[PDB]
Amino acid sequence: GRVQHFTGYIEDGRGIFYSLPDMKQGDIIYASMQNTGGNLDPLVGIMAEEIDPAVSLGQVLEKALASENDLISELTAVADRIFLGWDDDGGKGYSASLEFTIPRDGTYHIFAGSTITNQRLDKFQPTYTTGSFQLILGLNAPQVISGEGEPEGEVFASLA
Repeated sequence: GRVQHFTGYIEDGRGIFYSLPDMKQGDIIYASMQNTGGNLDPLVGIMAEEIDPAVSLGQVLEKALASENDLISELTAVADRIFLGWDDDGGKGYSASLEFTIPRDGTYHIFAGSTITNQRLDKFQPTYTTGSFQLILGLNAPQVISGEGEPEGEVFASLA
């Protein structure tokens, strides 16, 4: 197992990308992203080539949404398209975790950002959240998704 820690801050819907160069088929990536301050509801994803979720998620934010069921439907359609694998905290966990088996050799990217949730009692008008997080990445290190984040072995990821 190789485990590696990152700290970041989410403002203005600017998610952060992390590069995973030279991943090999069959490697398993584990990621956990926890809120460490502010109202941040984490969204963690993995993709092959770096694409920007801000564009498609921005379009979800404009939609006329009447309920959490409508939001889950739109968000899922977008996220399933954008990411090879993803997880959010359902607007309740403040922690998001993912397990992903690398399908082919290559460079992958982890995205750490905010999901979309409703925070108002006066209407259902969801928005992004803001705050700090700790992102734990594991390469064949399953202890990451059991809450055992201790860093170990050589680095395999960096800020993209």
